[PDB]
Amino acid sequence: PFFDVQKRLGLDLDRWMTIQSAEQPHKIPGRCHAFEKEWIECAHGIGGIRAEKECKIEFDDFVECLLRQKTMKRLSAIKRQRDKLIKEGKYTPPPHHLGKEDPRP
Amino acid sequence: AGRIASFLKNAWAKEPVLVASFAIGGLAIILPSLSPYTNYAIRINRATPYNYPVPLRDDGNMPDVPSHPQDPQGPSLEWLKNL
Amino acid sequence: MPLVYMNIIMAFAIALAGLLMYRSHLMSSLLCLEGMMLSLFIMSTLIILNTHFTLANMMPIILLVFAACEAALGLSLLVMVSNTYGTDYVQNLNLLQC
Amino acid sequence: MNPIIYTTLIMTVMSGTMLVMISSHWLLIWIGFEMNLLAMIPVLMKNFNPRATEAATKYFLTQATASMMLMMAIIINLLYSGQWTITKMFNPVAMTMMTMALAMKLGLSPFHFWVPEVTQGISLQAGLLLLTWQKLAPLSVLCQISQSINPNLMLTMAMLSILIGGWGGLNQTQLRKIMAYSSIAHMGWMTAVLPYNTTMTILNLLIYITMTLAMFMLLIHSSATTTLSLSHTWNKMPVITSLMMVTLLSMGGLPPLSGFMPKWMIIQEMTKNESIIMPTLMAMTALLNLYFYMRLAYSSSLTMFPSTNNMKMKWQFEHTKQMKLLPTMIVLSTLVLPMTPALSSLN
Amino acid sequence: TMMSGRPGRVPLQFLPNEARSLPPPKLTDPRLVYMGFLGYCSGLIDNAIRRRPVVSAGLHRQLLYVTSFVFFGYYLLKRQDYMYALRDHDMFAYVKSHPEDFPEKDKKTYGEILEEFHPVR
Amino acid sequence: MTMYIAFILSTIFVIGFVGFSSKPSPIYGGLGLIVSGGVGCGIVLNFGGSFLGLMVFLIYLGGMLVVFGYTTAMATGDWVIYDTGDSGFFSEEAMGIAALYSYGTWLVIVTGWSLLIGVVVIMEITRGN
Amino acid sequence: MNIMLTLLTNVTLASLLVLIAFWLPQLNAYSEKRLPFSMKFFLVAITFLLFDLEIALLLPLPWASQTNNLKTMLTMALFLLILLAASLAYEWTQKGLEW
Amino acid sequence: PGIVELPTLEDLKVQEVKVSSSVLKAAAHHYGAQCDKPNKEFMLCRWEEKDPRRCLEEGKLVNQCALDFFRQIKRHCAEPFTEYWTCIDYSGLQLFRHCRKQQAKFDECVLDKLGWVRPDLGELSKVTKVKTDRPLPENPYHSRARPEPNPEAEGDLKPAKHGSRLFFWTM
Amino acid sequence: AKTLLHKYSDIPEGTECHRKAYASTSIGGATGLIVSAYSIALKPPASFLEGVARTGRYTFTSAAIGAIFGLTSCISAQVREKPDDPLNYFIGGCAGGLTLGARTRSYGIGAAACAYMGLTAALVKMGQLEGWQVFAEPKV
Ligand SMILES: CCCCCCCCCCCCCCCCC[C@@H](O)O[C@H](CO[C@H](O)CCCCCCCCCCCCCCC)COP(=O)(O)OCC[N+](C)(C)C
Ligand SMILES: CCCCCCCCCCCCCCCCC[C@@H](O)O[C@H](CO[C@H](O)CCCCCCCCCCCCCCC)COP(=O)(O)OCC[N+](C)(C)C
Ligand SMILES: CCCCCCCC/C=C\CCCCCCCC(=O)O[C@H](COC(=O)CCCCCCC/C=C/CCCCCCCC)COP(=O)(O)OCCN
Repeated sequence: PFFDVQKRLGLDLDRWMTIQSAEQPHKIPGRCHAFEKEWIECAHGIGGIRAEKECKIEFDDFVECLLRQKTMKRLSAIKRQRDKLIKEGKYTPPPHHLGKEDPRP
Repeated sequence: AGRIASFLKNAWAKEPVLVASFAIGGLAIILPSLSPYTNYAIRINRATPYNYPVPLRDDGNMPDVPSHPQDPQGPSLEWLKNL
Repeated sequence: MPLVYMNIIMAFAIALAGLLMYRSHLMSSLLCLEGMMLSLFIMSTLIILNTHFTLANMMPIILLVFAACEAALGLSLLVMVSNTYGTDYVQNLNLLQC
Repeated sequence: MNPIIYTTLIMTVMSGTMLVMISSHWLLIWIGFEMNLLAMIPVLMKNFNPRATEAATKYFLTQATASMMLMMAIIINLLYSGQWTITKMFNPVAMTMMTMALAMKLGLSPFHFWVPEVTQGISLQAGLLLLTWQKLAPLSVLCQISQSINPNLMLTMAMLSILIGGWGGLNQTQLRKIMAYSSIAHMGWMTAVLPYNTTMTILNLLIYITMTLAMFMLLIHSSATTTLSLSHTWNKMPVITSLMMVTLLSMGGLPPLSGFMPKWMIIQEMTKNESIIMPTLMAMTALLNLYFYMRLAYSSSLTMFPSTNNMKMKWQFEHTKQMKLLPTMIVLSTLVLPMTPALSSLN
Repeated sequence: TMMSGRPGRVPLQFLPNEARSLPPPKLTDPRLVYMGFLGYCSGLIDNAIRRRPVVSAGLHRQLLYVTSFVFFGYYLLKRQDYMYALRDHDMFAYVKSHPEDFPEKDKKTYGEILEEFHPVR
Repeated sequence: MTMYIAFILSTIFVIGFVGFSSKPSPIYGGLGLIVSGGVGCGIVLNFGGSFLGLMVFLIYLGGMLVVFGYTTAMATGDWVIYDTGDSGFFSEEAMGIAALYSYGTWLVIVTGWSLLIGVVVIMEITRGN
Repeated sequence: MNIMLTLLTNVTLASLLVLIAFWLPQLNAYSEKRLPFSMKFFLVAITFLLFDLEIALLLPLPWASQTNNLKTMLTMALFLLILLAASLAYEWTQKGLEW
Repeated sequence: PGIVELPTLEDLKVQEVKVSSSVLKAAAHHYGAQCDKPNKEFMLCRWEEKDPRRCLEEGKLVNQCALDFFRQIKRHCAEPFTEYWTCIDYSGLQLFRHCRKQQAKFDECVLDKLGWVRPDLGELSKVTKVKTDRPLPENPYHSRARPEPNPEAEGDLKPAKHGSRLFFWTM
Repeated sequence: AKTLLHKYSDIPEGTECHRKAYASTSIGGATGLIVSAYSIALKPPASFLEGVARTGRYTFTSAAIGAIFGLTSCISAQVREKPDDPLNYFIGGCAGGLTLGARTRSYGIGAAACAYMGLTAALVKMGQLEGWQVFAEPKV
């Protein structure tokens, strides 16, 4: 099946592209560098089953960074409630959200 | 020796384009390993600052790291200026 | 998961269904394969660019190259079929049967 | 074709399979599959004819669809977890689609339809290479992710494959279609033990490869494609017919021949996981494979079919080309039961 | 068992160094004799296929078959024995490290154990 | 907001895929494929990957679909997943793509060998006999 | 936005000019009264496609020159171009470029 | 899970630098040479804390230092600097190459008045050391405790007890 | 999916005959639709109308078999006053086979279907009682 020639010879044929946080050119960081680093360090040398059971918090944070489903849900809820209130007329946006603010450098 | 020269003379006639192409390709392959300026090109590429140089935290045991940009310590680009 | 990814996967599924429908004209089958490949390219490009996975920017180009090669191969086979039958109808490939 | 070009294409096929087996990146695995498919097509078309062209185009269409499905599964897995390494799939939909892609590549039912026709159209040499070598990359990939595959899908596909191979082998008369259905049934047997023990999968793969290599080399030696052409063989080389009958009995799972080692062992493994109904069903189904193997043996060696006058001239000429490793293949496929525990070598 | 991911495993070693701590199989091992017999059978089949005197066509070829089979059989037996020793070592270490999951059975005597008796009539 | 311009382009992509998926008169299906490819390149360019979009628009449309048409004629919600920081004094996509020669030596080797074998395979298949 | 406006203006102007050119002569009433399939064309099309793929591989060279791995980048670029030349040579010697 | 803490708007109030980009680029070299210490302290703090909310004081310090630098420039060399930044501003790319003459005039004026030496090539890109009293953060990633590793037992190999123990095989 | 199986299994065996019959009819209809789709894909008879006739007859046959099996099994379980007895499932399977034979209109298929469907239903009931596993999870 998997004949690990690379680890036997220390060649690094294709291991540099496997993860986001592995020696990017000009040290350009990935969007989720910190979360991936945390999860990788949590799950190293632990085994698949134990990594799945024990490092679930880090993987959940990593997936949240990748897809941001919960952030989208929260923003959508806030926007919908604001729209409902502005339809009923009990809420008025501040000048900052109307373009009348004073911008800063 | 004689056969190779005769073959080259034959090819230089009735087929100059292929001879020129092969000569240029061989020169382009061979020459860079001999030119002394390739290390200069590598050094010039290395000396271009693309990212912000993050300062190190002083602990009193870094004599080679300058404390100010004007200080004599650190790499110098006088060789590039002379080029 | 935003609507753009959903639309891209929907396009891939539609192209796969078109490939598997097989009305006639094997050229249409090749076109469906290449539509699936284009959808794959778009989806991979969006995913890689969104997460700033810099070293993965190589992946689409490579993909495209290989896939295009396959397309070329497929076209060659199609040509031979026509050269044996005069036309590229799918129903003509019925000599071999289970 | 030119011998150098043929050797280069064979090296490229082997290099693609090696790249699939030795790589830890999904993109590199897909590249290996593409290289294998690209170089495998001219091998089918070495002897140019309409049947070979049609078989090659069917094979190309199926493999290209499988590769596209595999790439889509890789993309979804990357989307839901930014990982390229071949490990736990981290997604159910991606795992399902990758399982279908690897089933298409392998030939498991209901994606089995292309195997009999592709085997029938293409030559014996091409068929031999396609039947045994092609299985190594998809099986390695499946073994690498066996901890994530859904047992229901793999088990039902394996059961369907065994049923379909057993039923379809009864009707066929041409030897190549019989071999195609035999391969389908053997892969149904072999992929059923993937969720439990991959070592049994590798052992069954090795035994099946040895048996089918021996049988295809015997069929090439006595240049027979249909059943009657094989029945004519006894009048010239009876030893070939006897060896072929012994190998056919081995391939049916009859003890103490080598072909009994995998099935038995596989059953044992599924009994350790409290799976009792399924091994019984697969055994009673493999009885059908045994039946059509026995019919072939009756036609070939155990009875003497009528011969032809011109066969007299064939008595005076000897087989000019001898294929090495045929006796070794026969011995390994018939008399290696007493060394069963060597499977602990994690072969 | 799946000892593929066992920690500290060299990726492509047929026989690790620790496997030298085990007794090598004897040269008169019955399994080695069986490999020699397989080699002889292969030689006889090779003679039969080529249409040559089966018993006494090529003595060098039969000798080479026997020797190759014995060589591979010896090395395969060494690897098999090493793998089984590894399995037993892991078993015993795990059963020692987890006493809670393998409690000592309260030893009992047949005198104070009631087994139902089913007469045969 | 531009009526979800990314969503508009995605819907037009799906519409073109449906149009050419019915496989009517393969030349017309081809035309639908060019339309869909142009829309996809528009999506990629709008997202920010200028080089990859131009790569599609050059390779795919100009060469590969053109060869497809040649052979045919011969026969008978958004904007929220984005970033916050800057890329510096370069384009990240261009740097990642140009890292193919300094990092991806293995990829270059395997792709070049595959292309050469593809040339050989095409010649062998189209030789005939 | 600017490029979209430019493309729309170009297409609109071209379409308007084409339709007015097509319809200006249409106001005035008037009388108002295969097999071959040459293989060489397909072969040249396929060769162009494959060389286009190799050019696509070669394209990022202008940015590939600033890497500090000048030896490796140079070796890889020359390897790609040598493979392109070898493919052309194989097509040449096996009579793949004949009319 | 948890509540994010954000500084009040009174904590983010500071005298902004209200000059355009061309003006900043005109005096970029002298600004880097003179105002180096607060900038380096702020940037080291930013890279070590990995948190914008822990580096407000250094931001206010760098703003104040830049304002002091520009006030000195306004006091002493207003007119040559005005000409220099006007020329830099005119160009689309804001190239230093266009008007080296105005740059030379500004440099000589500021060397006469304030005795400032323009940094040479390869000096502002040096990596430097910063002497600060801010404690080194012990755990900036806010990581949890790493799970315990596997037992990885050790011992001397012994022959398998009674061989393979596979069905009837005694060896 | 597995929702229909859950609907069938949630009901107690000895009660709610109509609900059991409805669940069995739904399962039979789903199986008939699947087999009709496969037959249509693999053997397009002549046109759209013949195809819809074939799929309708297959679905109706399967639904009738399922409904009869469920109704008979539940009625036998209630009347015998002895639940969890595989005999009720055997009677249900034989009744389903009898309706299959009546639909196909030949006594041989009716008798064979009765035997081989009562046996299968009894085996299913025995497995449900003893917890037999068809797709066993990978314990070891
Ligand atoms: C008929 C039965 C099959 C016979 C097959 C042909 C026999 C000849 C083959 C010649 C030797 C094979 C291998 C060559 C030795 C060097 C390669 C060695 O380094 O590989 C090791 C491994 O060695 C091989 O695996 C063992 C080969 C032995 C095969 C024989 C077992 C057959 C059992 C039943 C038949 C008994 C033998 C009959 C006579 C041969 C490395 O293992 P590792 O990389 O860490 O793990 C990879 C597998 N994983 C991924 C699943 C974990
Ligand atoms: C080792 C086994 C040799 C014999 C077996 C060969 C098997 C098939 C041939 C293919 C294997 C060749 C191995 C090449 C692997 C590439 C990686 C290795 O070579 O290191 C590279 C060294 O580069 C070398 O120049 C590779 C040159 C090899 C390519 C030239 C010839 C290749 C031919 C191979 C077959 C292709 C078709 C046939 C052509 C004739 C990396 O350079 P480096 O700078 O440290 O790292 C950069 C990454 N950083 C930024 C993180 C530091
Ligand atoms: C190792 C470097 C390689 C890379 C550099 C070159 C890259 C690109 C150039 C090659 C592209 C492909 C070349 C394909 C070669 C095909 C050869 C061939 O078949 O052509 C022969 C003819 O060509 C020949 O004669 C044989 C080869 C010609 C000469 C080859 C090179 C000679 C030596 C080159 C080096 C010269 C010495 C160096 C001098 C340095 C300066 C002092 C047939 O002629 P036709 O055109 O088909 O007939 C038409 C008329 N009826």
